[PDB]
Amino acid sequence: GIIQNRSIFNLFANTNIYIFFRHWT
Amino acid sequence: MVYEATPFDPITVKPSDKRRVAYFYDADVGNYAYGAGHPMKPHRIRMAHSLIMNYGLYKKMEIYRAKPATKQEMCQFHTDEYIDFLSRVTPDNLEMFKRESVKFNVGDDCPVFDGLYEYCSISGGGSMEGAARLNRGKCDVAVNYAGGLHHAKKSEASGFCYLNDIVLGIIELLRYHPRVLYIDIDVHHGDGVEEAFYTTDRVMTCSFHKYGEFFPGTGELRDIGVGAGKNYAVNVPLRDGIDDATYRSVFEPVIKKIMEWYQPSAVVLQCGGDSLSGDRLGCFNLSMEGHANCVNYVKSFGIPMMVVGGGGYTMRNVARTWCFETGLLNNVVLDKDLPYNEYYEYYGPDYKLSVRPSNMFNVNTPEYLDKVMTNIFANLENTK
Amino acid sequence: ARTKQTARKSTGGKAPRKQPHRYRPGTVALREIRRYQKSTELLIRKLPFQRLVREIAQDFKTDLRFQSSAVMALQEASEAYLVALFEDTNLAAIHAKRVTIMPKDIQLARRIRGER
Amino acid sequence: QAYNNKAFKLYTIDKVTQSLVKHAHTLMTDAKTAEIMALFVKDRNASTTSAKDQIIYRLQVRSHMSNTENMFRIEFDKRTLHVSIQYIALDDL
Amino acid sequence: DNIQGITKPAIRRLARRGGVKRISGLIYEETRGVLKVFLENVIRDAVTYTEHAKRKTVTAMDVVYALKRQGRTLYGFGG
Ligand SMILES: [Zn+2]
Repeated sequence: GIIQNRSIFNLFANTNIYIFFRHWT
Repeated sequence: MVYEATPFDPITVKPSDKRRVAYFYDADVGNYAYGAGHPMKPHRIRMAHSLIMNYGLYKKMEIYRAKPATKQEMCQFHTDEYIDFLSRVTPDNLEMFKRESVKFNVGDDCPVFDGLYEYCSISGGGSMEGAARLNRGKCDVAVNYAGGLHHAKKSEASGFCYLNDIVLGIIELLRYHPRVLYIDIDVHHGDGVEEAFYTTDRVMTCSFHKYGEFFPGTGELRDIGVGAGKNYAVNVPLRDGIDDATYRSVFEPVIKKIMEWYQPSAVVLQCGGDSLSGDRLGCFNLSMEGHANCVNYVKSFGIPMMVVGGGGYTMRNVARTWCFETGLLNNVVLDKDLPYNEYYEYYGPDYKLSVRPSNMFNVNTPEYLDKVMTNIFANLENTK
Repeated sequence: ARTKQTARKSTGGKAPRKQPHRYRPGTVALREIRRYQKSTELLIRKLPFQRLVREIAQDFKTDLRFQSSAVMALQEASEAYLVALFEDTNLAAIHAKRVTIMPKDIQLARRIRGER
Repeated sequence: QAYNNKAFKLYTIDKVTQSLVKHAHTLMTDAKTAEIMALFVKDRNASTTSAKDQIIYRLQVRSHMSNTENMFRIEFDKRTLHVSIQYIALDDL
Repeated sequence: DNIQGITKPAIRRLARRGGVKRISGLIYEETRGVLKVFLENVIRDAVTYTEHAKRKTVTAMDVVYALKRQGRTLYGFGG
């Protein structure tokens, strides 16, 4: 189940990085 | 699956739909004023007309001064006592008529100015002569901005309206036409005209109005007429801030379905300028293109029509949209650069023909208008 | 037949148009005699007082801004004037075998004070 | 005047950029917050990862902060730069 | 109406500081008029002084200056 040359990248975050990213968007 | 979200297409005239246009204007209409603090101003009529003359639109149309209506001719719809009170009341002898002031709703929100009877006579005469010229075939489009009093009723004055000239015009149309369709794009509901022709199938009254806690309160979707006039009174309730694309995608399917289902012989179009953005009492977000697209779309059907101007309480915007609508009826699109008129100082800061819409929320969701137009289309299936 | 109009409305429906322990009376009063006498803060809420000055100065000269310290000077001066006048009134009352200041008690004080 | 009131959402550009700046400042200078971004750095820089790496990265992010906090799965796809954000607050516990 | 802003309980507070134990009810509205006419004397002179300095703003200095004229000096605000 190895996913080589991946294209979908996941960022797991708390409320701080989420609110920062929401302000960026 | 009835409402479709479509962007507002640019207004294009039809060169194969040339219409003989009759213009009804009495130079006196404007010299009448409801009051000092009052929003309704008949002065908007002559700055609209000054834009007609200075655009050179009088060379493509015939200007008429309709004979003012007498007492009886007004009594074709109203009672004798109401017209008798209207023809006799002045601001001087207001204390001599106190019972009739509250009986006929005249004195507050419909004030007594001393040119009241003459103003009503000019409006009613303009509407009736436009209908008469449509009957004899002397013109295809009759333009009369002197009237539009769609809130007036049989024995009362409401909504800054005293003589319901539109009912008189539809009455004069009914003597030669079997089916007359009345379209009201005024932001208020055409309660007087709909109430007058509620029980008849000869007149279909369609009103595109804001329906909230707004004047006159009538105009629920379930109001479809009683008796023989059942499903012959279409009410289209709208919310605040409807823009040009939304109003077009509501107006064109409903009027198209009425056209191919009711099949009228004459059309009365109430062009209330209070549907425009920035109005004192209106709450819509229509630009002048959005207001005039209704007039251009109803012009495409070829039915002999009577364009009658109604509301509009900011004089500059209603004058500009009436000039654009009148120019559209001559199969021309007026350039967005105003000519020099005597009221040029109103149209600042750009001094152009366009009425700019506000950036306020179009809260008329597609689901609500889809349900509204679905029930309207379902009620229209019985009008064949 | 005398008649009068009160509706003041030529037409009706104007809205639908298009246009437990309890102290004896006086003990709490003397307690907050002591409270407002041992205290020095300013008893007429400020904003309301400032406004009193704007609407009343307007007459002598429009567009007259007031340094903040000024409306505080008007307050102090006004509270001093009224506490002095109210001491005198209480006296003008305790004079007439009574314990309740009444308007007359202050139309007099001001006459003897000569401020009238 | 330039945009015919269609640029009203740009009236507070200074305040929103200031709030973004403040959020970045408390983003690096908070305990149990900067190591989450360090784990994001290790996940993004080291490509060719299987699923099991993604779950252990998820619980390793979870173990950094409190048990009552909210997780967010901000998915990015190189093709199309499409950021899907998913709410898994107290869901993987 | 800004005058009615000088509220009853405030006039009661002034009476309490003044040592009054029972205030008639008709006093409250007498104290307004007396208050007004007095302020309307100081502030008048406060402004004469103001429009003598060609100043458009009034100062607390001009206020205590108008009090000195009336007679009731006020210490604590300058001069
Ligand atoms: Zn209207």
